[PDB]
Amino acid sequence: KARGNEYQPSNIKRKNKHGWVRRLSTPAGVQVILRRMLKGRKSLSH
Amino acid sequence: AAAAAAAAAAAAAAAAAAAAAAAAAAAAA
Amino acid sequence: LRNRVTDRYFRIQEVLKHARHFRGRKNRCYRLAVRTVIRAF
Amino acid sequence: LPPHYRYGMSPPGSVADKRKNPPWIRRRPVVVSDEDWYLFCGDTVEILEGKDAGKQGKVVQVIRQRNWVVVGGLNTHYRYIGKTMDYRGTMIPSEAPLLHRQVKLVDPMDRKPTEIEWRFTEAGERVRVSTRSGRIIPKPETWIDGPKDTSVEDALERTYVPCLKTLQEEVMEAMGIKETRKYKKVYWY
Amino acid sequence: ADRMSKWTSKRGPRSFRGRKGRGAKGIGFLTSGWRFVQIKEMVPEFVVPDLTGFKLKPYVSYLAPESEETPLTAAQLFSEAVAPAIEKDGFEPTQEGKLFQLYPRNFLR
Amino acid sequence: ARNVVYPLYRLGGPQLRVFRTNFFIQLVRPGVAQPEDTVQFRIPMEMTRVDLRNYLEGIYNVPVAAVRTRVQHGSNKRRDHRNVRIKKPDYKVAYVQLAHGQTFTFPDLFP
Amino acid sequence: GLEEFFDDPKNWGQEKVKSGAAWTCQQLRNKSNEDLHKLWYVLLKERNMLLTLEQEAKRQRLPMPSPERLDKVVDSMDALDKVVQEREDALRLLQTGQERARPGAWRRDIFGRIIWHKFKQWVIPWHLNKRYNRKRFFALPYVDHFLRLEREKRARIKARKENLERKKAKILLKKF
Amino acid sequence: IGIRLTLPPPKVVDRWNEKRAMFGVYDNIGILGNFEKHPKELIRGPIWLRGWKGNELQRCIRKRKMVGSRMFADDLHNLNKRIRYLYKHFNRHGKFR
Amino acid sequence: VKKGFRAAFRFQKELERQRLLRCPPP
RNA sequence: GCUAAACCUAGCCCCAAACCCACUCCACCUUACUACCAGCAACCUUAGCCAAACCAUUUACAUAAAGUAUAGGCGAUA
RNA sequence: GCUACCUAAGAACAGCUAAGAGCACACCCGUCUAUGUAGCAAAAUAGUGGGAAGAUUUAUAGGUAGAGGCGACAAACCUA
RNA sequence: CCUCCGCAUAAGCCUGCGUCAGAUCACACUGACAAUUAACAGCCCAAUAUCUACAAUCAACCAACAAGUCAUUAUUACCCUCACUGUCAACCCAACACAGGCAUGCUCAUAAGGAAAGGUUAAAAAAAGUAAAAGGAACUCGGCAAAUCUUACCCC
Ligand SMILES: [Mg+2]
Ligand SMILES: [Mg+2]
Ligand SMILES: [Mg+2]
Ligand SMILES: [Mg+2]
Ligand SMILES: [Mg+2]
Ligand SMILES: [Mg+2]
Ligand SMILES: [Mg+2]
Ligand SMILES: [Mg+2]
Ligand SMILES: [Mg+2]
Ligand SMILES: [Mg+2]
Ligand SMILES: [Mg+2]
Ligand SMILES: [Mg+2]
Ligand SMILES: [Mg+2]
Ligand SMILES: [Mg+2]
Ligand SMILES: [Mg+2]
Repeated sequence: KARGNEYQPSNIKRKNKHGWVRRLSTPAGVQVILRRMLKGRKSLSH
Repeated sequence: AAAAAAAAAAAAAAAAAAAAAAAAAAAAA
Repeated sequence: LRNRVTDRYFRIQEVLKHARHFRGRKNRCYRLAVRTVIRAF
Repeated sequence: LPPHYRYGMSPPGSVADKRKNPPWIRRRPVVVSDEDWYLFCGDTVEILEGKDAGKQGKVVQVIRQRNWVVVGGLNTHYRYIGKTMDYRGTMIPSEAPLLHRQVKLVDPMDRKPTEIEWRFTEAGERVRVSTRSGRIIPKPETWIDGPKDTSVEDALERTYVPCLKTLQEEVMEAMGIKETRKYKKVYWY
Repeated sequence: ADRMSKWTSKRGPRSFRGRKGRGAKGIGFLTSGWRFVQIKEMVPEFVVPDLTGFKLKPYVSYLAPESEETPLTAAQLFSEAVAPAIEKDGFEPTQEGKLFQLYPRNFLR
Repeated sequence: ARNVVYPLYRLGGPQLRVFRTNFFIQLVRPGVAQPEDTVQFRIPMEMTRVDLRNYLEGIYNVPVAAVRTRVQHGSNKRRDHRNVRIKKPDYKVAYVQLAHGQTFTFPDLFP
Repeated sequence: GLEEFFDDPKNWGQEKVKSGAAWTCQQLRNKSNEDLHKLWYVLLKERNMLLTLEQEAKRQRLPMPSPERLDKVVDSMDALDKVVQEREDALRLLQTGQERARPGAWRRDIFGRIIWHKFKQWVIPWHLNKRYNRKRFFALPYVDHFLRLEREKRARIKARKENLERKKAKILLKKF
Repeated sequence: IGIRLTLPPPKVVDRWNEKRAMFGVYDNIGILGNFEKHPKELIRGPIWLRGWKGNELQRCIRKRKMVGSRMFADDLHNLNKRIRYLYKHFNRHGKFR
Repeated sequence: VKKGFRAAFRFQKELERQRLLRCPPP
């Protein structure tokens, strides 16, 4: 069908999937926010 | 004081992408 | 850049001055001049 | 204000300043220092060179950032002001910046441009002195209040009876408010 | 779907818009019926001094004299708190027994 | 007060009294046809409702009747030369209602 | 009443209100604490008078008749709060011998960095606090590779900074 | 178009500088300095090629084994990649084998 | 900005040849 | 004659020498930037492309001794 | 967050004839033709159709991950 | 003249056709200034025990099967009292002021909401429809399409 509307948003599914406690709750995910603090991202996570 | 006019500001806007592979077609088997 | 070319324009002009009396884009473009001014000589 | 900011004749807070230098210009900066600075606001100085050299006059403004002085009414060029229309408006002579080390300081009685040192005098302590003659040249150069200014009497009263009594308590003692209850300890971590 | 924008209370759904709020310094609690119970003891009361019968004004004159800065050191306050400590030839040990504790800071502003 | 630590009240502790209150206020003209007794203030975000009632009953001694606040959002759409968004600060607005029909009208400053 | 939010009615549209000389803090160090508690409430009644003038001059697009005294009453406010903070901090040094009125500790977060963590004043001990157990204050040692990679980044910025200024001093010495 | 219009500012070079006059001075220090030093020890600069010509590969290997313990984290990866590429290039590519 | 002087000088001299062609001196 | 063209200075790269930086207020592991209440916790050899013209053991991660002794489908190479 | 399948707690199914019943809206799918092919659209529009009280359709949140997931097996589907 | 729509709620977005000034298919963009007011909706509960077989379907017969969507009590504890937040819009997801996608209550043809035609001429070819003498599938791979309703049988 029509296939550009793959992003049907909701703040719950954003924050509970790519939020700060989601990035922090895993030892393999802390290094992601570390890579972004190293690169100097103005938005570390959502 | 020497009188003057208002201030203005103008720029451009550009972006680019790449659509897909392309062009479904057919030929001789 | 270290040792970039600076006098390209005279090397272009030396070719174009023999092709200056031409027709179309051969007389102005360099890439089309040498394919004709060589054949001229 | 950005880094690499060319200081014009305008102050940093003008409509003319934000005409001349909006935030997105990054022109090449100018080159200059040495905080023993002897040219002051209102001195009488003598321009050595340029046009209209050999003249002596008052400096009305110092711009330390580009090491500029501007003498009053001198080293001038005539500009137009306003004019608002296709008519001439008015022409006013306007004064160019004078570079430091173009312009020297004149002796006040010898009336010759000299050079200037800072010797520590016994009077206490450091005023600009002239090289060739002695003759220490000084640092040269009605209000009565209204309803919301105090006085001179009322700002230096020494009301501070200086005890160790924690202002939020010193207020509450004299204000009469009587707290009986006691504050229970919170786990501060 | 911005990552630089400020996450405020206006953004989420109806279970996020009432949960965040601003820095309200909240007052009471919620009790069994979504019934807010305003504790009066957490509402800050404003101890305003009476100002009728006052000498000073918000500005001073320009005719007032200039003085160098006097950083009030702790020893300087000791230099006037020690004034009856020479005639023996004013201190509190603990702060748990004070209404207005100093280091585990108990007052406000 | 604003931008401070609040001493926590347990059960029978002292009343949290403020001295030297940090937040300042401003009164404005309402433009969308407000009634008499209803006067519009601009409040810093961290200030509650009754922290205006006690504030007016303390400092200015005005018989406040009914307070209603509302947070008006700041416009984010403004882009610099570097094309980055600059957001004007959102703020609270109070529609204070006066008692006894004291009927404040907003004067004509710069007449 | 509400008339305290504006000045006396003689100064509406004057383009200057002649009043200067803000309170320098030497002139508050000699005053007593009760006078300061009164003066704060004077200055707060004046800052509202000027802030009304701000958002009203913005509404009517005229300039402010006296913008230069907003910073003067602000200079009074920051003087008064600083000197009251001087007296409070000196008395606290006499009573408990500690600075830094809010308690905290130098602590290491997850990311290796040594922050000053300020305490948050709860009502149960920390081994009972279900939120405070979830904050992890330790290294968990894989972050040391990133600690090195950021320690070197700070040094590279510092190296570029110093090497710029040496070349600037050389071109200035080759100018003068 | 590449060619500038205005001619560039004229270069002054004062050949009687301190460095330009004292260049070469104190060379041949061993052959007429009763062999106290060697002129490879007047060389100043990097720690590894202080008197050693080498290759590009040879210089990278020596720089790794004299420095690489105290080299930076991204650069050590960038030098190890450089030797891992140059060992491939010099011994498995090119003419003449 | 290329690092050159000789090519810019040849251009500056050739422009004089072009000025003497466009408007010759009397 | 329009489009235009030209322009030194921002900075930067390589080394030397030298070991570096965390509290002005408030907020930031819950949906980070949220004043405020009775549970768990870290340690596991790299692999593979590539070379061996395939690939299957194997295949590099001061100077001098020396590419020497040794190792290896005794070969690539170490 | 699309999609495959599942879990939680929800929702909709007009009218007419008399049950994984029939006609037929909403709804969902996409038979066949036509248009369009740098398009209205990186799969659409107009008719025509198939089911439309169920193995339906769908909002919400949650789970399963690549040597894998999931699958009414098309070697599909897993952010064009 | 349309209405295959509209008004709300949820979700998403976050000042995005309010006022003044401005510069430049035609004059939602820039700058400044104003605004969305809780009563609707969120944001909930003091323990420790102990309680809860009989569905929904107008629940009444009547039929069920696939077996269902709602509840306390005992004792202890409790007398502070109405804060915080969402509240705008021509909008969201599709790179677009994009015939697409979009959940629910009403509206079941409307009291809302809209504008297919910039002007002329009326060639080809093209597309969408209307009509047609006589014939009625002779077209064609095939009644595909279009028109009108229907006869019968295979194979899977
Ligand atoms: Mg191989
Ligand atoms: Mg090969
Ligand atoms: Mg059926
Ligand atoms: Mg399908
Ligand atoms: Mg059917
Ligand atoms: Mg399926
Ligand atoms: Mg098959
Ligand atoms: Mg609305
Ligand atoms: Mg698209
Ligand atoms: Mg209508
Ligand atoms: Mg139209
Ligand atoms: Mg027409
Ligand atoms: Mg037309
Ligand atoms: Mg016919
Ligand atoms: Mg048909």
